[PDB]
Amino acid sequence: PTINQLVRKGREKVRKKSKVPALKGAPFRRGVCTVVRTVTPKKPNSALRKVAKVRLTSGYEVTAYIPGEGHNLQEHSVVLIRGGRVKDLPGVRYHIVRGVYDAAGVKDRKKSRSKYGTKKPKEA
Amino acid sequence: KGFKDYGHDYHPAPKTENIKGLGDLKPGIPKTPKQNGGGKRKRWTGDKGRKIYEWDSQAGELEGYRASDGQHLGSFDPKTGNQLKGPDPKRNIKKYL
RNA sequence: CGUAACUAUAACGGUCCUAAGGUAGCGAAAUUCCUUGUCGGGUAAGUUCCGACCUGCACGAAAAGCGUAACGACCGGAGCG
RNA sequence: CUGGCCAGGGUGAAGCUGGGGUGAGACCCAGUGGAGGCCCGAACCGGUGGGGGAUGCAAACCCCUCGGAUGAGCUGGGGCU
RNA sequence: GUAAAAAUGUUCAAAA
RNA sequence: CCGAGGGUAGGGCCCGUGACUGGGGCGAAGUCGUAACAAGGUAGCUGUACCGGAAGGUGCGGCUGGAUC
RNA sequence: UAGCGCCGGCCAACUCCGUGCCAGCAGCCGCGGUAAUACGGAGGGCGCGAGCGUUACCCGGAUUCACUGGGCGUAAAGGGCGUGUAGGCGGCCUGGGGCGUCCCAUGUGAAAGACCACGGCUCAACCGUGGGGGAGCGUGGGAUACGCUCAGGCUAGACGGUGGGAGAGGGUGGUGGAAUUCCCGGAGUAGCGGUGAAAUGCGCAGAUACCGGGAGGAACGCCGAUGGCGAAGGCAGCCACCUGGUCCACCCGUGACGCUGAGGCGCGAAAGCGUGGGGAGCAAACCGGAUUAGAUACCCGGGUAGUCCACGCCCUAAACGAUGCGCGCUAGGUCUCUGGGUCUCCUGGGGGCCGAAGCUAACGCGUUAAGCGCGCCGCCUGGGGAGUACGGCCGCAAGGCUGAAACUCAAAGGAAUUGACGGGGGCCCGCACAAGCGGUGGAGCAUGUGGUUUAAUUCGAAGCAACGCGAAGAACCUUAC
RNA sequence: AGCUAGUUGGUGGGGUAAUGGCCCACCAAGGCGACGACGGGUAGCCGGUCUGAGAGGAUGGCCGGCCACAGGGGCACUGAGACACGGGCCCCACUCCUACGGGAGGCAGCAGUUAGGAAUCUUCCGCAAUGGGCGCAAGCCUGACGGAGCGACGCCGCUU
Ligand SMILES: [Mg+2]
Ligand SMILES: [Mg+2]
Ligand SMILES: [Mg+2]
Ligand SMILES: [Mg+2]
Ligand SMILES: [Mg+2]
Ligand SMILES: [Mg+2]
Ligand SMILES: [Mg+2]
Ligand SMILES: [Mg+2]
Ligand SMILES: [Mg+2]
Ligand SMILES: [Mg+2]
Ligand SMILES: [Mg+2]
Ligand SMILES: [Mg+2]
Ligand SMILES: [Mg+2]
Ligand SMILES: [Mg+2]
Ligand SMILES: [Mg+2]
Ligand SMILES: [Mg+2]
Ligand SMILES: [Mg+2]
Ligand SMILES: [Mg+2]
Ligand SMILES: [Mg+2]
Ligand SMILES: [Mg+2]
Ligand SMILES: [Mg+2]
Ligand SMILES: [Mg+2]
Ligand SMILES: [Mg+2]
Ligand SMILES: [Mg+2]
Ligand SMILES: [Mg+2]
Ligand SMILES: [Mg+2]
Ligand SMILES: [Mg+2]
Ligand SMILES: [Mg+2]
Ligand SMILES: [Mg+2]
Ligand SMILES: [Mg+2]
Ligand SMILES: [Mg+2]
Ligand SMILES: [Mg+2]
Ligand SMILES: [Mg+2]
Ligand SMILES: [Mg+2]
Ligand SMILES: [Mg+2]
Ligand SMILES: [Mg+2]
Ligand SMILES: [Mg+2]
Ligand SMILES: [Mg+2]
Ligand SMILES: [Mg+2]
Ligand SMILES: [Mg+2]
Ligand SMILES: [Mg+2]
Ligand SMILES: [Mg+2]
Ligand SMILES: [Mg+2]
Ligand SMILES: [Mg+2]
Ligand SMILES: [Mg+2]
Ligand SMILES: [Mg+2]
Ligand SMILES: [Mg+2]
Ligand SMILES: [Mg+2]
Ligand SMILES: [Mg+2]
Ligand SMILES: [Mg+2]
Ligand SMILES: [Mg+2]
Ligand SMILES: [Mg+2]
Ligand SMILES: [Mg+2]
Ligand SMILES: [Mg+2]
Ligand SMILES: [Mg+2]
Ligand SMILES: [Mg+2]
Ligand SMILES: [Mg+2]
Ligand SMILES: [Mg+2]
Ligand SMILES: [Mg+2]
Ligand SMILES: [Mg+2]
Ligand SMILES: [Mg+2]
Ligand SMILES: [Mg+2]
Ligand SMILES: [Mg+2]
Ligand SMILES: [Mg+2]
Ligand SMILES: [Mg+2]
Ligand SMILES: [Mg+2]
Ligand SMILES: [Mg+2]
Ligand SMILES: [Mg+2]
Ligand SMILES: [Mg+2]
Ligand SMILES: [Mg+2]
Ligand SMILES: [Mg+2]
Ligand SMILES: [Mg+2]
Ligand SMILES: [Mg+2]
Ligand SMILES: [Mg+2]
Ligand SMILES: [Mg+2]
Ligand SMILES: [Mg+2]
Ligand SMILES: [Mg+2]
Ligand SMILES: [Mg+2]
Ligand SMILES: [Mg+2]
Ligand SMILES: [Mg+2]
Ligand SMILES: [Mg+2]
Ligand SMILES: [Mg+2]
Ligand SMILES: [Mg+2]
Ligand SMILES: [Mg+2]
Ligand SMILES: [Mg+2]
Ligand SMILES: [Mg+2]
Ligand SMILES: [Mg+2]
Ligand SMILES: [Mg+2]
Ligand SMILES: [Mg+2]
Ligand SMILES: [Mg+2]
Ligand SMILES: [Mg+2]
Ligand SMILES: [Mg+2]
Ligand SMILES: [Mg+2]
Ligand SMILES: [Mg+2]
Ligand SMILES: [Mg+2]
Ligand SMILES: [Mg+2]
Ligand SMILES: [Mg+2]
Ligand SMILES: [Mg+2]
Ligand SMILES: [Mg+2]
Ligand SMILES: [Mg+2]
Ligand SMILES: [Mg+2]
Ligand SMILES: [Mg+2]
Ligand SMILES: [Mg+2]
Ligand SMILES: [Mg+2]
Ligand SMILES: [Mg+2]
Ligand SMILES: [Mg+2]
Ligand SMILES: [Mg+2]
Ligand SMILES: [Mg+2]
Ligand SMILES: [Mg+2]
Ligand SMILES: [Mg+2]
Ligand SMILES: [Mg+2]
Ligand SMILES: [Mg+2]
Ligand SMILES: [Mg+2]
Ligand SMILES: [Mg+2]
Ligand SMILES: [Mg+2]
Ligand SMILES: [Mg+2]
Ligand SMILES: [Mg+2]
Ligand SMILES: [Mg+2]
Ligand SMILES: [Mg+2]
Ligand SMILES: [Mg+2]
Ligand SMILES: [Mg+2]
Ligand SMILES: [Mg+2]
Ligand SMILES: [Mg+2]
Ligand SMILES: [Mg+2]
Ligand SMILES: [Mg+2]
Ligand SMILES: [Mg+2]
Ligand SMILES: [Mg+2]
Ligand SMILES: [Mg+2]
Ligand SMILES: [Mg+2]
Ligand SMILES: [Mg+2]
Ligand SMILES: [Mg+2]
Ligand SMILES: [Mg+2]
Ligand SMILES: [Mg+2]
Ligand SMILES: [Mg+2]
Ligand SMILES: [Mg+2]
Ligand SMILES: [Mg+2]
Ligand SMILES: [Mg+2]
Ligand SMILES: [Mg+2]
Ligand SMILES: [Mg+2]
Ligand SMILES: [Mg+2]
Ligand SMILES: [Mg+2]
Ligand SMILES: [Mg+2]
Ligand SMILES: [Mg+2]
Ligand SMILES: [Mg+2]
Ligand SMILES: [Mg+2]
Ligand SMILES: [Mg+2]
Ligand SMILES: [Mg+2]
Ligand SMILES: [Mg+2]
Ligand SMILES: [Mg+2]
Ligand SMILES: [Mg+2]
Ligand SMILES: [Mg+2]
Ligand SMILES: [Mg+2]
Ligand SMILES: [Mg+2]
Ligand SMILES: [Mg+2]
Ligand SMILES: [Mg+2]
Ligand SMILES: [Mg+2]
Ligand SMILES: [Mg+2]
Ligand SMILES: [Mg+2]
Ligand SMILES: [Mg+2]
Ligand SMILES: [Mg+2]
Ligand SMILES: [Mg+2]
Ligand SMILES: [Mg+2]
Ligand SMILES: [Mg+2]
Ligand SMILES: [Mg+2]
Ligand SMILES: [Mg+2]
Ligand SMILES: [Mg+2]
Ligand SMILES: [Mg+2]
Ligand SMILES: [Mg+2]
Ligand SMILES: [Mg+2]
Ligand SMILES: [Mg+2]
Ligand SMILES: [Mg+2]
Ligand SMILES: [Mg+2]
Ligand SMILES: [Mg+2]
Ligand SMILES: [Mg+2]
Ligand SMILES: [Mg+2]
Ligand SMILES: [Mg+2]
Ligand SMILES: [Mg+2]
Ligand SMILES: [Mg+2]
Ligand SMILES: [Mg+2]
Ligand SMILES: [Mg+2]
Ligand SMILES: [Mg+2]
Ligand SMILES: [Mg+2]
Ligand SMILES: [Mg+2]
Ligand SMILES: [Mg+2]
Ligand SMILES: [Mg+2]
Ligand SMILES: [Mg+2]
Ligand SMILES: [Mg+2]
Ligand SMILES: [Mg+2]
Ligand SMILES: [Mg+2]
Ligand SMILES: [Mg+2]
Ligand SMILES: [Mg+2]
Ligand SMILES: [Mg+2]
Ligand SMILES: [Mg+2]
Ligand SMILES: [Mg+2]
Ligand SMILES: [Mg+2]
Ligand SMILES: [Mg+2]
Ligand SMILES: [Mg+2]
Ligand SMILES: [Mg+2]
Ligand SMILES: [Mg+2]
Ligand SMILES: [Mg+2]
Ligand SMILES: [Mg+2]
Ligand SMILES: [Mg+2]
Ligand SMILES: [Mg+2]
Ligand SMILES: [Mg+2]
Ligand SMILES: [Mg+2]
Ligand SMILES: [Mg+2]
Ligand SMILES: [Mg+2]
Ligand SMILES: [Mg+2]
Ligand SMILES: [Mg+2]
Ligand SMILES: [Mg+2]
Ligand SMILES: [Mg+2]
Ligand SMILES: [Mg+2]
Ligand SMILES: [Mg+2]
Ligand SMILES: [Mg+2]
Ligand SMILES: [Mg+2]
Ligand SMILES: [Mg+2]
Ligand SMILES: [Mg+2]
Ligand SMILES: [Mg+2]
Ligand SMILES: [Mg+2]
Ligand SMILES: [Mg+2]
Ligand SMILES: [Mg+2]
Ligand SMILES: [Mg+2]
Ligand SMILES: [Mg+2]
Ligand SMILES: [Mg+2]
Ligand SMILES: [Mg+2]
Ligand SMILES: [Mg+2]
Ligand SMILES: [Mg+2]
Ligand SMILES: [Mg+2]
Ligand SMILES: [Mg+2]
Ligand SMILES: [Mg+2]
Ligand SMILES: [Mg+2]
Ligand SMILES: [Mg+2]
Ligand SMILES: [Mg+2]
Ligand SMILES: [Mg+2]
Ligand SMILES: [Mg+2]
Ligand SMILES: [Mg+2]
Ligand SMILES: [Mg+2]
Ligand SMILES: [Mg+2]
Ligand SMILES: [Mg+2]
Ligand SMILES: [Mg+2]
Ligand SMILES: [Mg+2]
Ligand SMILES: [Mg+2]
Ligand SMILES: [Mg+2]
Ligand SMILES: [Mg+2]
Ligand SMILES: [Mg+2]
Ligand SMILES: [Mg+2]
Ligand SMILES: [Mg+2]
Ligand SMILES: [Mg+2]
Ligand SMILES: [Mg+2]
Ligand SMILES: [Mg+2]
Ligand SMILES: [Mg+2]
Ligand SMILES: [Mg+2]
Ligand SMILES: [Mg+2]
Ligand SMILES: [Mg+2]
Ligand SMILES: [Mg+2]
Ligand SMILES: [Mg+2]
Ligand SMILES: [Mg+2]
Ligand SMILES: [Mg+2]
Ligand SMILES: [Mg+2]
Ligand SMILES: [Mg+2]
Ligand SMILES: [Mg+2]
Ligand SMILES: [Mg+2]
Ligand SMILES: [Mg+2]
Ligand SMILES: [Mg+2]
Ligand SMILES: [Mg+2]
Ligand SMILES: [Mg+2]
Ligand SMILES: [Mg+2]
Ligand SMILES: [Mg+2]
Ligand SMILES: [Mg+2]
Ligand SMILES: [Mg+2]
Ligand SMILES: [Mg+2]
Ligand SMILES: [Mg+2]
Repeated sequence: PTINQLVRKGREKVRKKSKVPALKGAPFRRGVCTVVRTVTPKKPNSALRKVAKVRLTSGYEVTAYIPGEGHNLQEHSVVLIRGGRVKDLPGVRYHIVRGVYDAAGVKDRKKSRSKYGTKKPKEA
Repeated sequence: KGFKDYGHDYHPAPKTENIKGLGDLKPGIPKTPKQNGGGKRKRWTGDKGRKIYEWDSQAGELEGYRASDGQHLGSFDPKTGNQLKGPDPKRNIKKYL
């Protein structure tokens, strides 16, 4: 690409598509469950993952994943959306901030609690 | 009658004791790969127990091979115990058992 | 006549007959009986009209087939003044 | 066969002339030009819609309206089937 | 420059 | 005179939405056939043209990224 | 007061239980269907600590937009080919200017910030003070090798004069014979044709085969080629005319006039389109015959556009050497076409193979580069979606050019090993076939297996390589039912 | 991918503190554009900040400088200076008052409220300091400013 060609053309500044339009470029978005059910995973695996269709305050309506063991999410559960896909669940590219608004923390969780919203199990 | 799906593209193995199609249902291994199934279906040699059932997930149905030759013998509803097919001349399961 | 992951339907198949069994394109039409077919549009409300879907009673290639700018004291449906 | 008639407007084809362009061209611009079953509209030729007339003015008329109006135009006289 | 004719089905890990 | 703005009319760009329809993607014992990979059983592929349920087939020119004694 | 993240690899840190492709994990590769350092808990361990993790956004790693610092023969990528506009680049020598460019001085570059110091709050964070750098730009002075510019000169680049060379280079006109088909005439008779084998087809209304005569169209056998020519597409009997490019010799002329080239303009195989003409052979479509499960194909018999010519469109291609053009430099060996000459060879242009150094991922390239360098254009930036959609332009149309995104994948892919495979090949064996004799399948009975039946008819083996097999001894024993 | 009528320039006027099509008559056809005009999308710019070996890339929160705005829009008055956030006039939208003839209002000042949102604080203390305004001065005013309050939001020091 001769010096001249660069003088006339120039190089192509790369641009990046936000892998997550939670919008407002915010880290979280207050949503409202509309539907909650189990979706079958992709090709190699096989389970019954728990997911929830949510109506965001950003106008959009996306589906999200609910990590943990069982839940208290229903047709109207308000909830906070986190952001981070799930390479195994088609289009599901947002997580539910387990332990906020109407999403209770994982019951009987000891290991990691920063996630799962479950607090210090005072067993003394 | 037919399938009952929601967001899942495959029927889950209904584990037993619900399957009142045949007698004595008796559980079994996970040996014979999936039609690209991520693994190995659920088998229930069962009445006689010289008889085997592996599960059709796409299909909704479990299919019977003989204990001995290992030759497809039918497809039947887990619900009833009424079959759904003919015996397929063209597959053998005993290479997986 | 039969047949595809529920039903549906039938790319597929069997079979009888023919000189050969209707292609493209169009289709409730200046052709559609059932019929004001069924969706959708327009209206407060629309057997008409416009746009779609074909199970076309009974389109179809020079008794031309499907379009087409311009033209029309032609026949239809709309608004504004 | 031989004569006659078609107010006045409008649009502005081809050509030419000049400029541009090219290797030469094609071609592009203005100006001139004045084409056409072109446009508006009297005479003229019609006869669309309505109203009237219905022992009529009239055995096809009248009023308003509308079509054609340099063309496959209208029309007098002389002829033929 | 010349073999008439013969379609199609199965799916994982082990070594240091 | 100008003039915010209001009103009327016709344009230009974009966005959402629509009976229906086109193709694109993914699916855990769907159907049909075998087009390509080995001369894949008619060498393949290519621009184009006509045609057939489907891959495709055939015509003309092309390429070798084709075997073979 | 001590907490949170982590412990499968990148990544520091290992075991038990629970679970059993479920419940779940997850940043990528992936883990989980019974011993799971990957899931849940625990013990233990690692990391960091009033914090630890998570999500979002930016730089990094990403030399993955590459000035520093990349590429294009097959991985993504050379424009189908010329001509040429602006623009980019410019041979050897002397002189002038002094814009670039270099140096010096000075103005400016505020404060804060950032760097080096020294100090002030007990330290630090913060903070004061001083120092020092700062591309840019403005004014003044100086230098001139290089780039530029004005002027003078040269010939090594480019072009031109002269004399000859080869060639299927292109266009127009004309002409020859071979052969095919059709017609006419003669002679003659029972089949011809065609395939793997046939059939449809043609033939006693006299075909095929042969002879003679005529019409018409298309293509040019042997020469002929690892051959030549052209920018590419592409070009082939012979003849003449009009005409392009190119190679050598002579060193005679001009005197840097040169290279490239966005856009523009012209050309551009076959197929296809329009108007008119021509039409022998061939042949999409189409109709038959066979083959086949089918055969909308392969094979056979027919057969129309089209192929052919003129004029006008179309403008694509594996338009391929998949390699842009130009100039210089870096061993030769061999054969071939064409020249010049002091003809076992020297020398110039071109076409091939093997090959120095060297480049390269390898395969291979190598004075015809993919080597070593400079000038200019073109193009690439993950696979699919897609050369699609929309907009624009062009077209009579078919279509052509320009040319996305959403979404989705964890790859797509190049070259080369090792095998395996082949209705690929070469050479070679075996009761594998052929050659030959006796058999099973048939019937009766014995037995082993399947299936079915049953209170149970126990279990296992399952193409070859399970089936008189385990059982080389089942009346209860055996024996597991 | 073509744009342009106050359009580009001229002459003489009006206007300003002043140049100028800034505006007005008259004249002339001009002005710009692939060195990307015209159009659309987006955005306050800078000293600096973040990151990187650097070049470069990203960025403009606090602090300092400059521009712009003060519910949307237009106008001018006074004035050295403004088209003026807490001045004025008009229109529009919203709020409150009314005796329905009409009135008053502008937190993008400090604090607080409300809505929105993943989320952002006290209706605090003082003019003592510094800076500002008027004033002979004393002094008056100062939600600038000087401090305190709340929040692990950051950096830093400290403890179990
Ligand atoms: Mg470069
Ligand atoms: Mg989601
Ligand atoms: Mg629950
Ligand atoms: Mg529940
Ligand atoms: Mg619950
Ligand atoms: Mg619940
Ligand atoms: Mg993430
Ligand atoms: Mg989703
Ligand atoms: Mg499969
Ligand atoms: Mg059903
Ligand atoms: Mg069905
Ligand atoms: Mg049939
Ligand atoms: Mg049938
Ligand atoms: Mg047909
Ligand atoms: Mg047909
Ligand atoms: Mg049809
Ligand atoms: Mg029609
Ligand atoms: Mg209909
Ligand atoms: Mg209807
Ligand atoms: Mg009809
Ligand atoms: Mg009807
Ligand atoms: Mg009716
Ligand atoms: Mg109705
Ligand atoms: Mg209806
Ligand atoms: Mg309706
Ligand atoms: Mg309606
Ligand atoms: Mg309605
Ligand atoms: Mg009406
Ligand atoms: Mg009506
Ligand atoms: Mg209709
Ligand atoms: Mg119907
Ligand atoms: Mg019919
Ligand atoms: Mg009919
Ligand atoms: Mg008809
Ligand atoms: Mg008819
Ligand atoms: Mg017909
Ligand atoms: Mg007819
Ligand atoms: Mg007609
Ligand atoms: Mg029609
Ligand atoms: Mg048309
Ligand atoms: Mg019409
Ligand atoms: Mg008429
Ligand atoms: Mg009419
Ligand atoms: Mg009306
Ligand atoms: Mg004129
Ligand atoms: Mg003209
Ligand atoms: Mg000229
Ligand atoms: Mg003219
Ligand atoms: Mg005229
Ligand atoms: Mg005139
Ligand atoms: Mg006329
Ligand atoms: Mg008229
Ligand atoms: Mg008229
Ligand atoms: Mg008239
Ligand atoms: Mg009159
Ligand atoms: Mg008169
Ligand atoms: Mg008449
Ligand atoms: Mg009259
Ligand atoms: Mg009348
Ligand atoms: Mg009428
Ligand atoms: Mg009338
Ligand atoms: Mg009347
Ligand atoms: Mg009447
Ligand atoms: Mg009457
Ligand atoms: Mg009139
Ligand atoms: Mg008229
Ligand atoms: Mg006329
Ligand atoms: Mg007459
Ligand atoms: Mg007479
Ligand atoms: Mg054959
Ligand atoms: Mg077959
Ligand atoms: Mg198949
Ligand atoms: Mg099959
Ligand atoms: Mg397979
Ligand atoms: Mg070791
Ligand atoms: Mg006015
Ligand atoms: Mg106005
Ligand atoms: Mg207005
Ligand atoms: Mg108003
Ligand atoms: Mg308005
Ligand atoms: Mg307006
Ligand atoms: Mg409007
Ligand atoms: Mg409008
Ligand atoms: Mg749209
Ligand atoms: Mg729309
Ligand atoms: Mg739309
Ligand atoms: Mg729309
Ligand atoms: Mg839809
Ligand atoms: Mg759709
Ligand atoms: Mg689809
Ligand atoms: Mg496609
Ligand atoms: Mg596809
Ligand atoms: Mg599938
Ligand atoms: Mg399958
Ligand atoms: Mg399939
Ligand atoms: Mg094949
Ligand atoms: Mg093929
Ligand atoms: Mg083949
Ligand atoms: Mg293909
Ligand atoms: Mg082809
Ligand atoms: Mg065609
Ligand atoms: Mg065919
Ligand atoms: Mg071919
Ligand atoms: Mg960690
Ligand atoms: Mg480690
Ligand atoms: Mg234990
Ligand atoms: Mg479980
Ligand atoms: Mg974890
Ligand atoms: Mg266990
Ligand atoms: Mg375990
Ligand atoms: Mg495991
Ligand atoms: Mg572990
Ligand atoms: Mg982990
Ligand atoms: Mg664990
Ligand atoms: Mg522990
Ligand atoms: Mg611990
Ligand atoms: Mg990055
Ligand atoms: Mg690193
Ligand atoms: Mg970089
Ligand atoms: Mg470079
Ligand atoms: Mg690269
Ligand atoms: Mg390729
Ligand atoms: Mg390539
Ligand atoms: Mg090339
Ligand atoms: Mg190419
Ligand atoms: Mg070129
Ligand atoms: Mg070019
Ligand atoms: Mg091209
Ligand atoms: Mg050139
Ligand atoms: Mg130049
Ligand atoms: Mg030049
Ligand atoms: Mg000199
Ligand atoms: Mg000089
Ligand atoms: Mg000098
Ligand atoms: Mg200088
Ligand atoms: Mg300085
Ligand atoms: Mg200085
Ligand atoms: Mg400074
Ligand atoms: Mg300073
Ligand atoms: Mg600072
Ligand atoms: Mg110190
Ligand atoms: Mg210090
Ligand atoms: Mg100190
Ligand atoms: Mg100190
Ligand atoms: Mg210090
Ligand atoms: Mg300092
Ligand atoms: Mg000099
Ligand atoms: Mg000179
Ligand atoms: Mg000389
Ligand atoms: Mg020649
Ligand atoms: Mg000729
Ligand atoms: Mg000739
Ligand atoms: Mg002859
Ligand atoms: Mg013929
Ligand atoms: Mg004869
Ligand atoms: Mg016969
Ligand atoms: Mg006879
Ligand atoms: Mg005879
Ligand atoms: Mg002879
Ligand atoms: Mg002859
Ligand atoms: Mg070449
Ligand atoms: Mg060639
Ligand atoms: Mg010549
Ligand atoms: Mg010559
Ligand atoms: Mg010589
Ligand atoms: Mg010379
Ligand atoms: Mg010499
Ligand atoms: Mg000389
Ligand atoms: Mg001389
Ligand atoms: Mg000279
Ligand atoms: Mg000289
Ligand atoms: Mg041309
Ligand atoms: Mg062509
Ligand atoms: Mg052709
Ligand atoms: Mg033609
Ligand atoms: Mg035609
Ligand atoms: Mg023709
Ligand atoms: Mg013929
Ligand atoms: Mg003919
Ligand atoms: Mg033929
Ligand atoms: Mg065959
Ligand atoms: Mg066959
Ligand atoms: Mg077959
Ligand atoms: Mg075949
Ligand atoms: Mg044939
Ligand atoms: Mg044929
Ligand atoms: Mg055709
Ligand atoms: Mg055609
Ligand atoms: Mg033709
Ligand atoms: Mg192309
Ligand atoms: Mg080039
Ligand atoms: Mg010689
Ligand atoms: Mg040579
Ligand atoms: Mg050579
Ligand atoms: Mg070597
Ligand atoms: Mg080497
Ligand atoms: Mg080589
Ligand atoms: Mg050489
Ligand atoms: Mg060479
Ligand atoms: Mg070579
Ligand atoms: Mg391009
Ligand atoms: Mg892509
Ligand atoms: Mg992509
Ligand atoms: Mg294309
Ligand atoms: Mg388009
Ligand atoms: Mg067009
Ligand atoms: Mg056409
Ligand atoms: Mg198109
Ligand atoms: Mg590739
Ligand atoms: Mg690969
Ligand atoms: Mg390869
Ligand atoms: Mg044998
Ligand atoms: Mg034998
Ligand atoms: Mg034998
Ligand atoms: Mg025998
Ligand atoms: Mg026997
Ligand atoms: Mg048995
Ligand atoms: Mg039993
Ligand atoms: Mg037994
Ligand atoms: Mg048993
Ligand atoms: Mg056992
Ligand atoms: Mg047994
Ligand atoms: Mg056992
Ligand atoms: Mg076995
Ligand atoms: Mg034996
Ligand atoms: Mg004016
Ligand atoms: Mg003036
Ligand atoms: Mg003045
Ligand atoms: Mg002023
Ligand atoms: Mg102005
Ligand atoms: Mg002024
Ligand atoms: Mg004026
Ligand atoms: Mg003008
Ligand atoms: Mg410039
Ligand atoms: Mg630009
Ligand atoms: Mg704007
Ligand atoms: Mg903004
Ligand atoms: Mg920098
Ligand atoms: Mg930097
Ligand atoms: Mg900056
Ligand atoms: Mg900026
Ligand atoms: Mg701020
Ligand atoms: Mg600060
Ligand atoms: Mg502030
Ligand atoms: Mg600031
Ligand atoms: Mg305002
Ligand atoms: Mg406000
Ligand atoms: Mg204002
Ligand atoms: Mg004042
Ligand atoms: Mg004052
Ligand atoms: Mg004043
Ligand atoms: Mg004042
Ligand atoms: Mg003033
Ligand atoms: Mg102001
Ligand atoms: Mg004020
Ligand atoms: Mg104001
Ligand atoms: Mg205020
Ligand atoms: Mg009162
Ligand atoms: Mg007041
Ligand atoms: Mg007010
Ligand atoms: Mg406030
Ligand atoms: Mg507040
Ligand atoms: Mg709030
Ligand atoms: Mg809220
Ligand atoms: Mg504060
Ligand atoms: Mg004070
Ligand atoms: Mg004071
Ligand atoms: Mg004072
Ligand atoms: Mg006082
Ligand atoms: Mg303060
Ligand atoms: Mg604290
Ligand atoms: Mg700390």
